Amino acid sequence: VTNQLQYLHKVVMKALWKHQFAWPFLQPVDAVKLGLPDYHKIIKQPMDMGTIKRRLENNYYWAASECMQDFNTMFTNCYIYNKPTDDIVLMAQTLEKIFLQKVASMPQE
Repeated sequence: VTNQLQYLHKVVMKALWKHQFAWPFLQPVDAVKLGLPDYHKIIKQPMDMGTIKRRLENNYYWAASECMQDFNTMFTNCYIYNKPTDDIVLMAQTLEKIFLQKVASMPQE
């Protein structure tokens, strides 16, 4: 635990988890369900908010920047994999703006 990881858990994750556009990101991408047989060929480090949440709950992270990189990977995966016109891209962008706004007020340490 750091004060920063606390803030990521209580402020950042809280605000994104309950957001109306969060639902595609709450669990790992299931490439079979979604009919995306090339997903895991393109995206080599899958990430999702449930995994990040579990990691915060279980004190997996050593530093805030580690959890921040996982959020980033999650969004980046979406931008890389999806078509520019896919609605999921706009959902991701919306959530990432919240993430950045909240991170701008995270404490030092």
